[PDB]
This record gives sequence, structure tokens and C-alpha cells, in this order.
Amino acid sequence: ADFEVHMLNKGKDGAYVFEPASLKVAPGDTVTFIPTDKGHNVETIKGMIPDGAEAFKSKINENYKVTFTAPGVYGVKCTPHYGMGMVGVVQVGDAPANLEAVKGAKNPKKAQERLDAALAALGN
Ligand SMILES: [Cu+2]
Repeated sequence: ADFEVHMLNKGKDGAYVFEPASLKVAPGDTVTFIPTDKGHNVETIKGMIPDGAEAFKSKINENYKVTFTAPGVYGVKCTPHYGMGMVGVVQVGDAPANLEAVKGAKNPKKAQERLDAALAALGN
């Protein structure tokens, strides 16, 4: 199944957001990160991807489709706006096994606030 996450200057959660900021998908599903506003990218956060995955990094303004295969929780960031909390969480599968590793990953304060909230939104 194919899902879409927008990269926005403004959304329901404030400035510089992925919308939705939390998304649960099945293994083998895809997510397209859409440059609805310009100036953003999407890339893997360090320490917030499960074993079996591959890190990725899109270019600014690239409409970027990722197939998520390895079960677990994934943090993603926009590099331009990481410091502003432009992050998202994709959960692949149920009962993610890498929660404690991803909760311990270090992030800018605004990013950590948003990640903690997305994780809790997901019931983690
Ligand atoms: Cu951005």
C-alpha cells in the first residue's frame, strides 16, 4: 500500500512539519514524501532506524518514495529544519522492537519534543 506524507512550512502542529508526523504502515508499504512547500528534504535520523533497514537521504524539493521493509520505528528529519523540529515517525508493523534504542537517540530539543509526541501518538 502507498501512503503520502507532506513536507510543509506550516501545519496543524506548527511550523516546519511532516504531515502526518506519525504513520503506521505494514512491511512492504511505501511512503512518498511530498514537497508541497519548497525548501525541505527527508532523511533517516541516526540511531532511529531498525536493523534490516537502509538509511536514505532525499535532495531538497525531491518527491521521494521509500519502501519500508524492516519492522520497527523510523525517525526521519528534514535537514534544513531539523533544529526547528521538522521530523516524523514511521512505524512499520506492530509492537516495534527497537523502541528503546529509538527513544535514546539524541536529537535537537524541538525535534525530540516532536518525536516524543509522535511516538506517544502511536501508542509507544
Ligand atoms: Cu524542512
